[PDB]
Amino acid sequence: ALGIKSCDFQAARNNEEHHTKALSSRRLFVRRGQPFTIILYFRAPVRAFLPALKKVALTAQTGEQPSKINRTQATFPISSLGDR
Amino acid sequence: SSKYPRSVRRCLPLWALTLEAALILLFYFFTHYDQKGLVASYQVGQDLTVMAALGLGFLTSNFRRHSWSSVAFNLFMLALGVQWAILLDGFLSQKVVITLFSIRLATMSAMSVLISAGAVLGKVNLAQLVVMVLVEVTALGTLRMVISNIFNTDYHMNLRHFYVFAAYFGLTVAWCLPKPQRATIPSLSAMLGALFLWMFWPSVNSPLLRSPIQRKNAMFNTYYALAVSVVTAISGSSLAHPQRKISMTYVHSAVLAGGVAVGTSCHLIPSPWLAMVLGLVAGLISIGGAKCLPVCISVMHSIFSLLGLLGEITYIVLLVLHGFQVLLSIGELSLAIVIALTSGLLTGLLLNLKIWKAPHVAKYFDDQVFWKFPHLAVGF
Amino acid sequence: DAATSFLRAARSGNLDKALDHLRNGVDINTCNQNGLNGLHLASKEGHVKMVVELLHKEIILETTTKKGNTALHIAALAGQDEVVRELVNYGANVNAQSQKGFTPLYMAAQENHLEVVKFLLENGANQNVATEDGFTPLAVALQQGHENVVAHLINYGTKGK
Amino acid sequence: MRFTFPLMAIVLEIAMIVLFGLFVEYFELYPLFQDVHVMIFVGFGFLMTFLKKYGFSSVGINLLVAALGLQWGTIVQGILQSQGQKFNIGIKNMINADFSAATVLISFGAVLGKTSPTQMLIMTILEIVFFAHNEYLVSEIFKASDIGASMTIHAFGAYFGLAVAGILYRSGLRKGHENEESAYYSDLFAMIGTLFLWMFWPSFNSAIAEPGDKQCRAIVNTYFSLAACVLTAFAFSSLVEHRGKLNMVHIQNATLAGGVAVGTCADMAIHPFGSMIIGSIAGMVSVLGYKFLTPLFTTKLRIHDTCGVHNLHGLPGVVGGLAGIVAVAMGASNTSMAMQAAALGSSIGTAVVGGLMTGLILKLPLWGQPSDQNCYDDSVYWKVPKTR
Ligand SMILES: CC(C)CCC[C@@H](C)[C@H]1CC[C@H]2[C@@H]3CC=C4C[C@@H](O)CC[C@]4(C)[C@H]3CC[C@]12C
Ligand SMILES: CC(C)CCC[C@@H](C)[C@H]1CC[C@H]2[C@@H]3CC=C4C[C@@H](O)CC[C@]4(C)[C@H]3CC[C@]12C
Repeated sequence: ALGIKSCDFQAARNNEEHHTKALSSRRLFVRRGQPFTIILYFRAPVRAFLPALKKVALTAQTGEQPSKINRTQATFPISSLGDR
Repeated sequence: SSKYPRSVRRCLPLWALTLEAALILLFYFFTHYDQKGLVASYQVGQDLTVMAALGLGFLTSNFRRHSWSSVAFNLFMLALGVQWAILLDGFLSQKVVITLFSIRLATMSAMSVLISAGAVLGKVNLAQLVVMVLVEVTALGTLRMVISNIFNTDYHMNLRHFYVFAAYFGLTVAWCLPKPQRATIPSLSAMLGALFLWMFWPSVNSPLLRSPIQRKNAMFNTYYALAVSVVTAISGSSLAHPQRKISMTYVHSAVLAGGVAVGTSCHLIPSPWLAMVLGLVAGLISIGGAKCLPVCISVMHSIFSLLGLLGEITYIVLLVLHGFQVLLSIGELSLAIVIALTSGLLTGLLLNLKIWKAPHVAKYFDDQVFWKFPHLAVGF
Repeated sequence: DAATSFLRAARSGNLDKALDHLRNGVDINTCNQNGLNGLHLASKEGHVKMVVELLHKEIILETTTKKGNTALHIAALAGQDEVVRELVNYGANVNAQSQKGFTPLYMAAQENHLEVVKFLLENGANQNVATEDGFTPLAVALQQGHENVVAHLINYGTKGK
Repeated sequence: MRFTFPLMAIVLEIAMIVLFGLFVEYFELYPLFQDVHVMIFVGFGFLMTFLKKYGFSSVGINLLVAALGLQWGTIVQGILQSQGQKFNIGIKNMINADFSAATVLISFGAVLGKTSPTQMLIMTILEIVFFAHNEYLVSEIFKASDIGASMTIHAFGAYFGLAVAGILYRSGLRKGHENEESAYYSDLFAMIGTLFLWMFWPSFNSAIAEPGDKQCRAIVNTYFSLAACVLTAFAFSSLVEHRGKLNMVHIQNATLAGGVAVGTCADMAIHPFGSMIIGSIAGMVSVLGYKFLTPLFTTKLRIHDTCGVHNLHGLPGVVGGLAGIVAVAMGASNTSMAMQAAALGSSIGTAVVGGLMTGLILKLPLWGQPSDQNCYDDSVYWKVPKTR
């Protein structure tokens, strides 16, 4: 009951905040060490927020062979306890 | 987490009162009572009690701020251990008949835990020590029962393994605890404890001996070995010390070297010179262990462990003079070592449970964790 | 129920549940039967992120418990170095006195929390403030044998903030 | 006068010498005697060294009081058992003299820190007279069983000391005192006396027991009563304190209440589980007394007890007497009910009356009593070193 509909990367506003507006207003260009904001859209309403938050994780990979040893792959949950 | 100790106002009293009530109920259901040498027989157990309480309570009070806990926790441990050892030696050797010999043997079983606890004192609270006492007495009784079943020896005579069992149990439990010092008045009180232990240790080496000449020779050998070990330990402490000074802490543990080394063979040594040689060799080995063991947590318990192993080895050497028995005795030793290590591991993983409210690793060796002191902020 | 769940989440460090409760309308200044709010519990348990988040949502920093202890008092008694640092960084009064006259410096000194003692001294804690017994942090550290705290208190002297 | 104490000491010693020359004439119980000796001189003496500035007075006045006490108790207890005639001295006379010393030391527990050595000599003499008379009454007229002397020693000494301290009440000490405080190493030293008393109490309750089943029962019952008492005292000390902390007063004293409350039933067939029940009840009662009754006695009843000897000796001694009565009820002994009850009542009443008279005598300003500000301080009577 946590199906994703679409994800808005909010390229224009994040690119303005990250001083990458001159690059694009459609592709997300972000500078490391600065927070950027995305919007996650669900297919159906989320009844209970906390168990749904426990069930979701995000992963960022770069390159063709991402690995945790190369720091090319990272897996983090969605929580207020995350390391900013 | 919170370094301020959690309240034990509901854990410690409920735990202790439940233990005491269970002991009372078991004593009612299973224990029973029933001459010329009543006082003489009482004297051996009384010497054991004096050693267990006083010597083993004050000997580990050398800590600048843990002397209260050392002495009082040793008293509590002895009081619990004697009762539980009475019940368990009754259960694993047969209704339980309480004689003075049974109380003496229960005191020996409690002394095993009291020796083991020196490796963990300052890093545990009272409830963890209760768990240690119960599990260690159970393990020692199980070891004696297993030896009696396999090697067809008497259950009470298997209690000669208690030095090495206590040493390895204490080492194994201390190894499982979370990881992290001396004053002058605390070191003097500890000398008092060590002196009482050293003076009455010939009673440790002959409580289980029935023949009067065997007790004669055992006490003589222990007395002379302990004298030689005192001389060797006090004089050789300067060599095994970086600043070439005598260490009170080394002397406290190493004075017992001769008594430990001849404990299993004091009744087999025929002449006092052999006991003196064994005491001298034990003192030299104590010096070497002080000079080497810290290189390769408690150094005094490590040297006690190596001394107990040496005592068992010299038992093996001397028993041949007085090759299948060699194999059987090495097997008994190895079984004792394995059971001590396994039970120490079990106790260590039991003590690491969060429910015991163990002190924070920054609050080790501090009486303020367990005791009331004036002019302190209490609570939140 | 909602306030109790919020306080339990603050004690356990569950910042997501506490933020959910604050979103649903739970008052941030609610306290338990001992007068301890979420800031006090988070300071006790060393939950730095929860402490910072609760400070952002306008919790009253100088709220005392039924014993008169502020969050800084509790963090000093519990020896939470980072929580003490953050509470001071957000303007906690380092010279606050409880009902019996204890200061955060006194609680840090009596518990042999050398880092908290050093930080409090560097932030202008006055070690001449006595309790109702007339005891100073130096006196209680001398009584309890905290030799490092005694040495640091003597060496600092009156260097101030 | 600074010469009152040496004068009284010399005169009392000369009187002891004359009395011994007038009344006194010349081995299996010697180890038990030596255990009782260790109890009397180390256990009581160092048990009292918890006060930070009264350790010299505690141990030294313990030694002086007990040394006078053994001689005077020897003389008085002999002249009663001899009915005014010459008597011989054996090991049992020595054991009973140390018992009289124990009673006087228990009463000294109540007035520790507020009395002079001269007052101590006077109270030693008078209290030994009263104690020996009451003990003769219990042992020969009532013929009650008090082999461990919960009634004749512990309860008697506690209520004698309480009566003396009530007569010697100071208004300026009711709200506490600056010197009435323990130190860290002082409690470490008090643990020595606690441990020696705990270790040797089975010999205390079995020294003059009838050889055979009675002596063995006394030893075993005392041992198991103390074993249960330690656990219950630790548990209740944790229970009554904030956050479950342990109180060193409790661990120092309430751990020995099992040896007091088992004394009457020591040689009786009360079984080890019954002895452990008695020891647990004694430990709980002692801890509760220390926590609640001592402040009520000090503030409301205007009876100040320095070492809390009520909670260690009186209430456990009364519990021991009641346990003796209950043991008589259910066939554990052939002694009468009414004789046990009369022994308890006579012990308590004689202790109170003798303590009243002795305290009235000690209240005369002739013995160098310390001032209110100088209480619990060695420097009033001792040369004190500059450093601890
Ligand atoms: C032995 C104990 C438990 C019971 C008997 C004690 C009685 C007889 C004692 C102890 C308390 C005593 C009182 C305590 C205080 C004072 C104040 C003083 O200015 C005059 C005597 C007076 C009024 C005492 C009279 C006697 C007294 C009532
Ligand atoms: C403190 C006051 C109320 C005295 C009461 C103490 C109670 C708990 C003590 C005192 C006398 C004791 C009893 C004395 C005799 C008997 C019979 C014996 O075969 C077994 C033990 C038993 C059953 C004891 C049990 C405990 C006992 C009842």
